[PDB]
Amino acid sequence: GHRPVLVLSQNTKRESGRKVQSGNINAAKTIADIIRTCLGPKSMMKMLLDPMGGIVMTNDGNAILREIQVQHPAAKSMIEISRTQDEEVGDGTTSVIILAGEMLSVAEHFLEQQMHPTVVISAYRKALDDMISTLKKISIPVDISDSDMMLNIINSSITTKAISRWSSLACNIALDAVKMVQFEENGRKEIDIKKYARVEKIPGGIIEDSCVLRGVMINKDVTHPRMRRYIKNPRIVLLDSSLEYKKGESQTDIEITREEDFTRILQMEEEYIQQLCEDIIQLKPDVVITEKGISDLAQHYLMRANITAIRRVRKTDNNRIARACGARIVSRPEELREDDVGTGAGLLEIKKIGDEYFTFITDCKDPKACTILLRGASKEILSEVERNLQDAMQVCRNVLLDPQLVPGGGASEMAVAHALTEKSKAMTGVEQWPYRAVAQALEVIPRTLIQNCGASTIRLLTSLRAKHTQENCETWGVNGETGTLVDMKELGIWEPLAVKLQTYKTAVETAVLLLRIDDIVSGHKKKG
Amino acid sequence: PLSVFGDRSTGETIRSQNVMAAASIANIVKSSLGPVGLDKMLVDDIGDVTITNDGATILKLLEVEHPAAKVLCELADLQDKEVGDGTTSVVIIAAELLKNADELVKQKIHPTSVISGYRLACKEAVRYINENLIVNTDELGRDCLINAAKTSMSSKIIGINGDFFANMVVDAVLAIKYTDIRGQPRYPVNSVNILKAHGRSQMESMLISGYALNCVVGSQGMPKRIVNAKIACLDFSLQKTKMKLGVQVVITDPEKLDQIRQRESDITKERIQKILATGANVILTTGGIDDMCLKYFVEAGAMAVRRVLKRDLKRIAKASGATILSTLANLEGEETFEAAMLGQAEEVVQERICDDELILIKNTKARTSASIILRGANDFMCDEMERSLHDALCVVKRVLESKSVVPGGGAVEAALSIYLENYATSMGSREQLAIAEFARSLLVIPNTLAVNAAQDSTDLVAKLRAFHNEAQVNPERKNLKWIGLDLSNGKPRDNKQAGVFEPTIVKVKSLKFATEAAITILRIDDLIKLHP
Amino acid sequence: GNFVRVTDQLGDDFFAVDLEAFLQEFGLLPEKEVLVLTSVRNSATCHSEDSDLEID
Amino acid sequence: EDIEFICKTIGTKPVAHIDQFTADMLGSAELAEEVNLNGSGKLLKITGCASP
Ligand SMILES: Nc1ncnc2c1ncn2[C@@H]1O[C@H](COP(=O)(O)OP(=O)(O)O)[C@@H](O)[C@H]1O
Ligand SMILES: Nc1ncnc2c1ncn2[C@@H]1O[C@H](COP(=O)(O)OP(=O)(O)O)[C@@H](O)[C@H]1O
Ligand SMILES: [Mg+2]
Ligand SMILES: [Mg+2]
Repeated sequence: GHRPVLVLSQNTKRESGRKVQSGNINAAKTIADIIRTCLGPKSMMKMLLDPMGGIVMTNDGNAILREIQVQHPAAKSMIEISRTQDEEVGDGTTSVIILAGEMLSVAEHFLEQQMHPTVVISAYRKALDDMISTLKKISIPVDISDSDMMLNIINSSITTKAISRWSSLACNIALDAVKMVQFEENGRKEIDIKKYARVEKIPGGIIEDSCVLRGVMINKDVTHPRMRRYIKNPRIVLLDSSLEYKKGESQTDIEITREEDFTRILQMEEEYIQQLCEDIIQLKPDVVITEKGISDLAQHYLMRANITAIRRVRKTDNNRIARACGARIVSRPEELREDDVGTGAGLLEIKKIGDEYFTFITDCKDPKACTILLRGASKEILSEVERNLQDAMQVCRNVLLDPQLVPGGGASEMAVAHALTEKSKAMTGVEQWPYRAVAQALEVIPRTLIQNCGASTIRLLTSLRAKHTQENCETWGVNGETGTLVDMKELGIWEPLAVKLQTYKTAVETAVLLLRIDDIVSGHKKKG
Repeated sequence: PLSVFGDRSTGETIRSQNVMAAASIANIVKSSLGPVGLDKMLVDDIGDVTITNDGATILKLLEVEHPAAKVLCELADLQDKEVGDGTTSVVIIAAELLKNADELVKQKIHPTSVISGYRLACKEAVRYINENLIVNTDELGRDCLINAAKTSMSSKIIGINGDFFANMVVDAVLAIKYTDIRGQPRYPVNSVNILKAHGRSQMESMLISGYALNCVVGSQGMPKRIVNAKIACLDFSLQKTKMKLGVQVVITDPEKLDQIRQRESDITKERIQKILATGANVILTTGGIDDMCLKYFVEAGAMAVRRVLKRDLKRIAKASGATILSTLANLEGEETFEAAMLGQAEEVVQERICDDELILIKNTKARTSASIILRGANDFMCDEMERSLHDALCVVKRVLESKSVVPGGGAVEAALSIYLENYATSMGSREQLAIAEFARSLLVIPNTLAVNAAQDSTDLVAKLRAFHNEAQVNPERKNLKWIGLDLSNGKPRDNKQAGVFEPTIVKVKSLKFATEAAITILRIDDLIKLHP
Repeated sequence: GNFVRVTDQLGDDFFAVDLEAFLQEFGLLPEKEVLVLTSVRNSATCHSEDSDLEID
Repeated sequence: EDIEFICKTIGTKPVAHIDQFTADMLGSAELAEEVNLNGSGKLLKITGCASP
């Protein structure tokens, strides 16, 4: 048809200049303002409606941000920052977004004037280095062997979540899970909360009945009623290969001419099943767990040896059982060895919860994996409880790997801001203004805590700044429940240094990344 | 009269159209030049976001319709392929050359005369660069490579952290040095595996003294760390044996079926038994490994990795001294594995990186390898980090291969402009005008640099030209050839002393490619657009 | 696939499980392939001179 | 379609069965080297042939 001469495509949109920078900064500010009120011990929860019909009720920043679909690429960058913070340290997700928004605001203040973004970026990087130095300076060590202090750290981590009502139970569950899943092999230490330390939520009951199991629990039942549903000291054998006759890999058509060959073939199928079962029985086990199917004839031959069999178990669940009971998964039954038999599980029991059967292996001696059994009001309540427990376990692992500890309640923010402000007095350049501005941008955390508590922001923040101008007041923060100044070595709110370092680094680098853009091109085909 | 199903544009109309297209392509990326340039953030139709400063990436992601604009985009791609740096500069120079050539043509100067003048100017500029503006890196030492990396990484997301990233780049490039035949050292960049993982700050990016694998162990029962690794590299899968299409199993006596089915896996069992019996600790294969073989490796207490990339496996094998085996077949018709096929490394570890795990092969023997793990705030920032890191690696490779460098900051462009303006008066009468326009168009680089910093471009370019004219005229002022632009303070500066260096190949190739593209576009004076 | 008025055989509250099974039972949906949930990124594809070489 | 040109250039004679693969049907050349074009591709040059 009509042909208009064009360089780029019709659907290609390009904008540049101060408009792009202002749009990016306001997008980041809006993203921060979305979750501004979900920070602190007095945070309010939010209902998120899934596009799939689900409901998410949470005050965690990452879930709220991941449930929101946005068009502006700056908001997408902010959501990616939230996800990065969640994946790296598992805490501080709400704080990093607010910090990035405040830093971008104070940067926009300078970009309105005739200051180039590169100068602001260099000042921001200098400030970030100084913040890291100050945070490492004001940190204090912790004794990992002290269970009380670890429980206190986990509590101060979870005081801002809905699970804070059952603080002691949640802290004990998280500490026990992290401690027992901790592993050491070949000179390489690991925690691996992701693979092991599985959280299983069964709606109903009371949350005070939730506990961490000394072993693994799965939603499975015996393959046949004659199986024993209660074994005192079981010997467990784990497999992946099916216990049933299966076709080979190659095309293996038979040609039957004699009369008895058909019955002979069926008899050898049965004999092969019997041989596999006898090879299993030779180790004299009590429980056989398979990731794949178990034939009925195999069940009968296992019963002849009084062996309980469970089939169709997930690979992750089977690995967890192997870690818990100290067994090794074996593919070919004829290659079973004595050390592959799992001895160490002190009880196996299949009990009925509600209208379902659940398999419990919950008396292991020194188990390296666990199931956190969560019981509660409903599915959404248990999902929020699981998220809070995940936060607690992440904080526990962070403390275990890095025993440095940092005062909370905004005390660290004010201390770092004061140190950077004092340091900025001896530079006498053009970068001192952005340096000081991004230093004072850290005060958005105590300000947010005061705002959420409902107290007077200006008076309390001025008093806190005046206190931090003194000679030893690095641990003075705000009480987020009463809206009063308090020493954090008395209140007891402390946070891992790793979380604070990650939060500051991520916020500063988000500001730096969003400050480097002045041109936006959109609408072009993906071309691939 | 023609009766051609299409549109026809002839003469000044098509010439102006081509110049407009080239100028639009140039103006797209002119804002991303020099240390005071700023990145661009591109959004696809599916919402994918790319934040980049590289001209080649921008022009590749853009969807372009005009043929001259396509020529400029392919010019940027070619400059990226053959040099790795100066992708924005070549596009800007080519567009400015085309614009000035069209301005000359509009004055009834024949395009052939303009093309001849452009060719003469390019040849003389290359000769003058090679004879006057090059600096030998032998007297500069290792600091020359650091300075070149710093200059390359300016305007990038890793510019401020250049003090760290330049050392990382130089160490990575020096770790892969080798000498081929004729005794010429070679630096095979793209052999440095780059892994991107969001998480900690930029300054905590790691340079691995070995190789980094984006893979994990096949089974959870395998150890995650082996001290004295004996790496075996295989190019075949370890699964249950299956006969080919030309072989069929037909059973007449039933008693043979069980033996057939047993051998069907005993074959692979025997192969793995040989491989483990030679003493290997780490087994890497490009093919898959099923559960039975994984359990064999688990019982052996060895690390097995499946679906390893072919290039990664080749790099690991040659760094560790192993040999890729596509089959365990020797020249005697048997099935054997020898210890001489085993590579060695000081450690093989599966480490955790931001809630994910990757395998590090540390300190391979008989050859040094290098890998870089980039840490950033999110995926887009890591991608820009990788692009900038590749640019720096290419720049360092060019500097190390050819030991000549030229001052940056537009010093070369100003010197060439002055010299070619002087030289045009000695050649022809209209090619004189063409060479003068070539010299004038070479000044678009310092002009754009000054404009990006909101500095007085006219005054700074005038001062630079005065300095270079004094250098060329006065015989004892030859030290002024290094006077470039200091964009931080907006003043001329001796860039050779300041450490703003570029490989000579970047400037030479950019000049040649831009001249050829400008000549190609200037060769058109009629366009027939056939209807589809 | 010529599915029209899918609500007749799926209803109004069908979930992803229902659609997945309904597409599978006509054998139009490709078989599920196991893959890594999330990991670090590499983003490289061959090219030329991408070869470490032994010094000689 | 390239067999004729290759055989004319090198002097090789095509072999379609291993029984007839002998040394007299080989094309002697001075150098068979694979070169790269500065990262823009790879070419295989066989330069210098007995009886060109
Ligand atoms: N009892 C308390 N008094 C004052 N501040 C607190 C208290 N408990 C927690 N905080 C502060 O609240 C912040 C935690 O808020 P939270 O909702 O966890 O956000 P994020 O998930 O981003 O960490 C911490 O920085 C801590 O300093
Ligand atoms: N530190 C510096 N000071 C002054 N000029 C610089 C500096 N670093 C780079 N430049 C100049 O900026 C110009 C643009 O480089 P850039 O656009 O980033 O590379 P490319 O052209 O490959 O995209 C280069 O020609 C270089 O001379
Ligand atoms: Mg928290
Ligand atoms: Mg560059």
